[PDB]
Amino acid sequence: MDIILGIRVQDSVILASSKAVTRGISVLKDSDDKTRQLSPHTLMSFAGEAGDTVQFAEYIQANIQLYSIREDYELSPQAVSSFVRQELAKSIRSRRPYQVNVLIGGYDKKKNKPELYQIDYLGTKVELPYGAHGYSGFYTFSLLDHHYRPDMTTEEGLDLLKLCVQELEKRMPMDFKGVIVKIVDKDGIRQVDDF
Amino acid sequence: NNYDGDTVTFSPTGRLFQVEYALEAIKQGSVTVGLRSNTHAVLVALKRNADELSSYQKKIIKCDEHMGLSLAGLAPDARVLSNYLRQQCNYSSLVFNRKLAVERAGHLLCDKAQKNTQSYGGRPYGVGLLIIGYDKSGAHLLEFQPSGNVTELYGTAIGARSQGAKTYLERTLDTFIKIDGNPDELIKAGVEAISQSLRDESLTVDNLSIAIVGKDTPFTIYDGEAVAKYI
Amino acid sequence: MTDRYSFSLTTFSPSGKLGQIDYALTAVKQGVTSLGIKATNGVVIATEKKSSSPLAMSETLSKVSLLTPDIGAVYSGMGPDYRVLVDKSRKVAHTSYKRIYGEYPPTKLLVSEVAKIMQEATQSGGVRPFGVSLLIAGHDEFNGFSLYQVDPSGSYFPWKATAIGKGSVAAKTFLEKRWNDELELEDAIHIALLTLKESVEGEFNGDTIELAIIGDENPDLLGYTGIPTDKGPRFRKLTSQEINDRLEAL
Amino acid sequence: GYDRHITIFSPEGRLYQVEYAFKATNQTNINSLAVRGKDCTVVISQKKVPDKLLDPTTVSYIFCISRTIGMVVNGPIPDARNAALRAKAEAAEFRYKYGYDMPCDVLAKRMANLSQIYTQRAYMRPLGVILTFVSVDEELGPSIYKTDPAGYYVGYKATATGPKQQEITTNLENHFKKSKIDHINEESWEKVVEFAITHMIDALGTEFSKNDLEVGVATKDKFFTLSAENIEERLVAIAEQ
Amino acid sequence: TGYDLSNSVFSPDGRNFQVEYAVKAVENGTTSIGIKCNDGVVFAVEKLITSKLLVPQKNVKIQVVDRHIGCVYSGLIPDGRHLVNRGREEAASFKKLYKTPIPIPAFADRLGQYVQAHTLYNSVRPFGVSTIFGGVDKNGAHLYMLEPSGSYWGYKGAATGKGRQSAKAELEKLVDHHPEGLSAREAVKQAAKIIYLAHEDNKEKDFELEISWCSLSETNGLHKFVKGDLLQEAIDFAQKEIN
Amino acid sequence: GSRRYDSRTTIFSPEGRLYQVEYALESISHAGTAIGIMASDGIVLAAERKVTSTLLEQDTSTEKLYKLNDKIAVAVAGLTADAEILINTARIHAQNYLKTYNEDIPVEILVRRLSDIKQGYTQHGGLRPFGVSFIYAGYDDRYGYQLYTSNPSGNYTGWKAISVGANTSAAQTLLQMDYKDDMKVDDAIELALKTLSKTTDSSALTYDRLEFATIRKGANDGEVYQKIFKPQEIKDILVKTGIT
Amino acid sequence: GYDRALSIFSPDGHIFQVEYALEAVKRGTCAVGVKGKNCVVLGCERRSTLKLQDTRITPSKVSKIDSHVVLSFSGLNADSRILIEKARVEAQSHRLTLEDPVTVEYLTRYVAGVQQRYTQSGGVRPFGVSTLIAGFDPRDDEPKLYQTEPSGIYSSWSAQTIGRNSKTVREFLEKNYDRKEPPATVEECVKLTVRSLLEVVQTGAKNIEITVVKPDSDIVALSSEEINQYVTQIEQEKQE
Amino acid sequence: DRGVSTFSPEGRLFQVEYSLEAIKLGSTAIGIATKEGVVLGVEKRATSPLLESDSIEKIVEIDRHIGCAMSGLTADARSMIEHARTAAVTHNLYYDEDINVESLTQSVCDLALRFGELMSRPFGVALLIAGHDADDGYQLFHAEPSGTFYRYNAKAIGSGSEGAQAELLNEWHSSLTLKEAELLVLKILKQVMEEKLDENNAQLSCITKQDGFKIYDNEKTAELIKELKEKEAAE
Amino acid sequence: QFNPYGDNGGTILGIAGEDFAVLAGDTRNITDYSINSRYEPKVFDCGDNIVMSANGFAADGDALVKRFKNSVKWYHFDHNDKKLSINSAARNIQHLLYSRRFFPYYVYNII
Ligand SMILES: [Cl-]
Ligand SMILES: [Mg+2]
Ligand SMILES: [Mg+2]
Repeated sequence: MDIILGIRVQDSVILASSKAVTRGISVLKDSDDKTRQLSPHTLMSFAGEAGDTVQFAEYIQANIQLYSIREDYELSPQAVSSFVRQELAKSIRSRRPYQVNVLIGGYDKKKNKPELYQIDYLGTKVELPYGAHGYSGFYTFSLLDHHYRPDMTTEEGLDLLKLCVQELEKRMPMDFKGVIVKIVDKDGIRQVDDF
Repeated sequence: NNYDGDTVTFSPTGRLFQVEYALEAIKQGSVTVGLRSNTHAVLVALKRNADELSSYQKKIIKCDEHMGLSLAGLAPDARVLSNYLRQQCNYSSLVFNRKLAVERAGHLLCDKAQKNTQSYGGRPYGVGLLIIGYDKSGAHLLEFQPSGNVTELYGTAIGARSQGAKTYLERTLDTFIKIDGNPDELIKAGVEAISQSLRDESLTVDNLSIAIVGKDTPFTIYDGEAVAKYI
Repeated sequence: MTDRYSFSLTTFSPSGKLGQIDYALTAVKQGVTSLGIKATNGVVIATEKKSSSPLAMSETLSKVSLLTPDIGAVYSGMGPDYRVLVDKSRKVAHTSYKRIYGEYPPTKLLVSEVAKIMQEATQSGGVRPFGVSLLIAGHDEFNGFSLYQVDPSGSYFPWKATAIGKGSVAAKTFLEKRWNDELELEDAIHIALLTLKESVEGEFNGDTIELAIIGDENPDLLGYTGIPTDKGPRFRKLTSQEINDRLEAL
Repeated sequence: GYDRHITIFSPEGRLYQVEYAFKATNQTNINSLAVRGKDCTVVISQKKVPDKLLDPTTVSYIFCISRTIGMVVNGPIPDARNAALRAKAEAAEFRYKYGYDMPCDVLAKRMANLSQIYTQRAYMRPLGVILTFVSVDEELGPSIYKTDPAGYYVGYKATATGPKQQEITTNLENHFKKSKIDHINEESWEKVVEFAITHMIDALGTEFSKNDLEVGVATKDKFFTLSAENIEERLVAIAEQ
Repeated sequence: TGYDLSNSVFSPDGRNFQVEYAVKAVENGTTSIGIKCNDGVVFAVEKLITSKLLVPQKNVKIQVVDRHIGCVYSGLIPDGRHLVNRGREEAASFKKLYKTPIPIPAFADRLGQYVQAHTLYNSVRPFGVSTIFGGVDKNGAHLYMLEPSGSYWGYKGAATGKGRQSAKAELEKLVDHHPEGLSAREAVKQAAKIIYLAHEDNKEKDFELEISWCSLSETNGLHKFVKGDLLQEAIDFAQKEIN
Repeated sequence: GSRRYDSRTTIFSPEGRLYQVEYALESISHAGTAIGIMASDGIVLAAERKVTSTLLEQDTSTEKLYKLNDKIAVAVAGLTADAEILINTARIHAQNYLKTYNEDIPVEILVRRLSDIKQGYTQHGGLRPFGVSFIYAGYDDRYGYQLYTSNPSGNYTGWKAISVGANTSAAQTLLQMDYKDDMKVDDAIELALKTLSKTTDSSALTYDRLEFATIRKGANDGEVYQKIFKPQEIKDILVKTGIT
Repeated sequence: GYDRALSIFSPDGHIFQVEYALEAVKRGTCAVGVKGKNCVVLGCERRSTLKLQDTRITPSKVSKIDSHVVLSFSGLNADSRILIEKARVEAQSHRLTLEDPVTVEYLTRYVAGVQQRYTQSGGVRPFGVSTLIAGFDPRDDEPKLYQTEPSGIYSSWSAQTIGRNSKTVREFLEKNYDRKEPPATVEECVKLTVRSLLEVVQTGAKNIEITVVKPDSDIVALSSEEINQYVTQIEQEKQE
Repeated sequence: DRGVSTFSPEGRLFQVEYSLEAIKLGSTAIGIATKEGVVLGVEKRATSPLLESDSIEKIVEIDRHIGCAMSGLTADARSMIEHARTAAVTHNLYYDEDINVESLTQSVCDLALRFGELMSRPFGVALLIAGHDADDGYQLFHAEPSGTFYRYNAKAIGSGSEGAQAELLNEWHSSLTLKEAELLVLKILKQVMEEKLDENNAQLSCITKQDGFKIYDNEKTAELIKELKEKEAAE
Repeated sequence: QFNPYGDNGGTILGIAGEDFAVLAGDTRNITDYSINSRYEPKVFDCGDNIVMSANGFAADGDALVKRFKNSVKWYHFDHNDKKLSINSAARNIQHLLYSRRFFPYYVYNII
């Protein structure tokens, strides 16, 4: 799929992901949710080759849910991100690699800190205040470099995110049909229904 | 005694007891008769039922258009061995465009049964078979024992009380061999032969099973009212 | 065919004993006496060359074996079992260490690998335990000199000095009286020869005794010159003449 | 008492199956002898053809393992041939892998290791044979190395194997006690064979015809067996002095 | 005790009782023989006629390996067939790699090693047959006999089965009275006689004679069955000698 | 065939017990006693070497106490060779976890893994079980200080104080008597040594017949330190507590 | 591989290894399951021979298989871990392939199938474990309670007990539990579960564990003090 | 000990004969074939009153035209049923048709003797396989762990089998209706059962060409039980 | 490079009547511009009143027919000499063809 954005503010992580799905020359769906809840305080968005994205995300989801039941304990966002990276680093040297890029947004309940991890299909992990995959960063990083502060509120984070989407909508040739926005904080995961 | 725990153990007199016990299962089985002339070969089998509500266990199995057998002992083992014959008959046709010789079919059964008598873990086959067929060298009748021994005969019988039918055929040898170009008379001789092994019970319509193969006759099985003619 | 013995031949009895290990230790007890003594600047290992026939050339049968340039071994018990263990011990020193780290393993880790092989023969399917106890002497840079015993169970213990086999009980008592922490290598060789004389019945000379040391580096035995850091093996087998010279001052 | 059926330890620390394999060694009732010369190694063995229907040329317990290595066996012929075929295969594989002819002592060790495995692994039985390997090695010179069912092996100045091994052993012991050397001081192999036969005659106390013996000779770069007529020539020379 | 319950177990004697019990099965079987002649070999076997219902000349016992080797055996017939099937595989792979047909001594060891292998493990049973075999190769004629232990030797004459002693005695006479040798056609006649003389040990049931031969002159070094007039001529010679 | 010689190591008795597991436990009861005591500010591991010799090199010797990683250690009771097989597996498992999640392995997860391996040998494979009982002493940021034990059955349980090996019945009674929840490491050290001194089959408890170790947060600030005691250090703590 | 047939028929038509596995269950601590009108409660015995135990970290007797299903057991503790792990893996595998969580009946059928497989597979012995599996199916308010055993048979129960002295507590449940009117509330259901264990347990201190499972993935474990209040109220009514 | 695939001196496989003893201990199952359909009935036999009897599933659907009843170690039947269902639907995939009852039974019986040292022992359960096809019509088969299967007009298996079979000997005739067969199964079940027969501890089922395989409701069976009581009291 | 496929030409034609059916095909076999045979049968009686022709690459066509004829034989063995209906034969052939989805039978089949 096309565009996935992420931003870590003071007390939460915000993920924005496009709604479009295209086969051939036709847009089959304009309300697709490119994300899976890995645990109550960990969300993963994804983008890459057709089919591989969902299969990979659901496979990761199943493994983390299995861990949660076995230990009766939620893994830290850092631990989950490391598990995901290893699976992708394992995948890249397989017969047929999984062509999937992800952002992992989580709230660490132990440290009381939001955390955003960017991982590409090769297994390249980086912790960031804000991140993106593909061409999305080419348009948005200049705005984020300018406006971003670490003490921003969730509402200020959403306003800066709106500005990023507006820039994408102006200068990108592709129509990605807007974005679904989700917030990850101490209370869990919720969706912003109006954006 | 101490040497009958498995098939891999000779007794002090050089006997294989597990094979002999497998041979015993054949004697418990229902009687079946085989005989041939120069033109045709016939199988006759006495089918057995569990009770009056039950059906009569089938005894004869077709292997190819020109070959088939009758069984006596463990029926599932006959299904395995007949399936193997079906495959071998079929391998000969598909690869060599050649109908499998009855003698070679016997050699293949012998070798398959033998492997089970020399290795640990497995067991001998618990069934005896009478194979009939018509190939390029005329009509044939074989007797298979799960020891591995296969024997070509003019006529024979296996199962419970089989000695009576075997004696009859030994007397009638010169007569029934000459029954050429007459299937009904050859079957009559087989039905009369199997009758020598009967006690108390007699041949009824759903009791008797007959099969025949010959020069211009594919292997066909007769059951039900089709054998009422011969009762 | 196929190895159909996939089950253990060594099992716990009601009393908690592992019978085959105990019986293996009994086989070690019947074996010829061998010993090891550790000095401040070296280690010595020794045993009797019990020749089966005088027509047999006892030089061809080596009871004391080089495992690495700085590690040697001797045994008590079943010779053939020892021979194959030496073959495996030599190989495992390369495959599980030298081909990875580019240097020979330290004494304690090679012992650990040998021990593992002997433990597996005590638990794996369709095999009996090894019928030997090993004494492994060696040197390495960070641990210095060391002496280890390895039993049929796979258990191993470090020793200052010890003995195994026929007259081990008497030999260990003899060593307790003579051993101290200030012994030089020559003093340890002397004590080794004294201790070993008690267990030997017949002839006692350089041709009937097998003795090796772990000591100073031997550049003369290296086989090449030009690399300063390569100074030669510390393992050296004493000659028949070298033993006899020390038997005159006995 | 299943500790006597397979190769596991008895309470005494013994392997009874190995001990019983040693007893099978003498089932043929044949005695063998091996000695070393200056340039050669000689091995002799009794030959017994009881049945007149047998082809005596095919009755043999001496084997040509490689061009340089010869092997005499003490034990039943099936196990003997089993060991012979394996030794031949191992000798050939060695030359292919390492680029030089397998030494006599190295082959002996290899076959001894294989025998050791049969004493430790339960599913494999020991071979009821004693294998005596002979050659003129390019490094060690004349060589005699002997293997048994225990997996034991060692080099020998001379050796003997069979029911009456002790009588032959002591006879050889007494000779080497006089001469005070590790070999037969003789130039030609013909005279070393004569020595071997003579000392077997003295030890066993029996006379030999040409068909009663079997002889193998190892020289530099070849091992070969003697024919009946070659042995007869040897027996004539012994009788004439 | 218990040493005879499992194959590949040495008794305190140093014996393998299971192999010795396999020999008992061989001794129980019908008589078979082999005769080495001037330029080849002759094989003959006793076939017991259990019943009149047996088709004459159909239940063939002697088997060919490759085109130049004949095999006959006494004891458990299926075990013999298994051994010949292996022999045919061994002969095929030899010819495949080396081009030339397998020499008889080479072939003899292939069977020997295979039979011996079935005395090494308790997971297999020893062979219940003694096999007499041989033929003609580049070095001439060869006759062999192979026992359940894997033991085999070369022979001038060979015999096994229930009437082996009677046969052996007759074979020993031929060796003594013919040091210069015996012809192929003579060996066929003598083979018939010996089987008839050996039939006194199985005298209850009547029997059928079966003979085969390989000869450099008479069969071009190929294995063939003795048929028709030559077979009847041998039967007549045999019947004349017993009377 | 081979069936004749199979002991059948993985079967139930008529009473529903596993023969080999029970006999393995009988073996372990003759092994040197090992004790573990958990306190609020650390864990103590104490263990008795079996009838030693004067010629045994003690300072380089290790038969009882092993290090699995920086946070977790174990005390052994039973066959040392069997224990080393399992220890090396546990060391690998801890490193696999660290490589995967980039965090030190939680104590229980490591314990469960080893106990599952032991369980397998009682249910399948036809092999004898490991004649070993472990005391696991460890720390992680979820449950803090933890003591566990596992035995040849593959069953594991958590403890405040526990003993394995010889005289566990007597040793557990003494621990149950003097142990309290608000106890500290220095007190637990004293309890461990006093318990061994009374339960020991030897005439007197000395430094050369002991292995000792502590896991303390007594490290500079929020972190954990493992201390495997040296022979001279065991001699000093024996004098301090007033045993020698 | 080790292929030995350990579970086999005897002349009288019994598989002794499976029957001896039931004896291991008889030795295990008592477990009880009671389903009310809108809930299920799982009670478990803890033998008080083991004191100085760390109850924080000691493996709990009741295990969550998924967010809506739980599993308790009686018998060999080590054996139970293998069934629980397999069950947990299958639960996630079902969600991944069918996009619905397992039903309680399905999960039970899987666990029972594993137990059965170990009664006619070579080289393995049966599980010395019987299980009680309880929960609520997705989008369903009808309580579910099943039992399994080493042989591999399973069935549904209004109330059931397994383990040592289970004969006694089953006797209690058979006369006290009414099908026409089951425990209407959570209190009544827990009270009946505690009462049943008090017939066998000994002391009502730390020896009783209770786990309440309600619809829509609502699972909680009661504490010592909460259970102790039930123990107090029961005996005070009994003194009359 | 001894081999799993060992023959006795009488020529029987020990393990197969011992599995038959386990089947004799099982709960009673009865089948009756008529020209209007085949009826299958079973004894549930709950071990306790707290056990919810409706969860006892001893009658099972294999296909729309084939049903199955079991007796013995019922846990062993699950893999046999799974194989039967797979075989039935797989044949429908390959040949676009219903599978013959005999062919289905043969496929199940092929598993029977696949044991040795494959599974470690024979199955400890017998099956009554009832169904209908166009070629041979309404059929009832009895599948044993020996690998043998007999066709039956009527058959009983389980603990009260020989007593029930003797009763089926007298009662069965070729002109039986479906209703008559239903009452006849209930009659014989009531005779051999320990506890008193009712709709909760006994279950009925049938297979007809029109409606296919159907398990009867407890309300429907209850009426047939009441109809039975009245007709027995009628004379 | 080795090309495992070929083209043997030919043409076939099937027409269904009310109570009958025909299956026709020419008898010419060819490679490129050469004639192999002027009479090489292409339409076969496969048993059970079914006729079949696999047109395209003769080697694959002969193998398919040979396999189906075999399938008919085993259908009789396994299902009590039951007649194989035309619809059941069609479905069976679908599975024979798809067994080589990744190395196809290069034929256009008609029954
Ligand atoms: Cl080697
Ligand atoms: Mg990246
Ligand atoms: Mg062995």
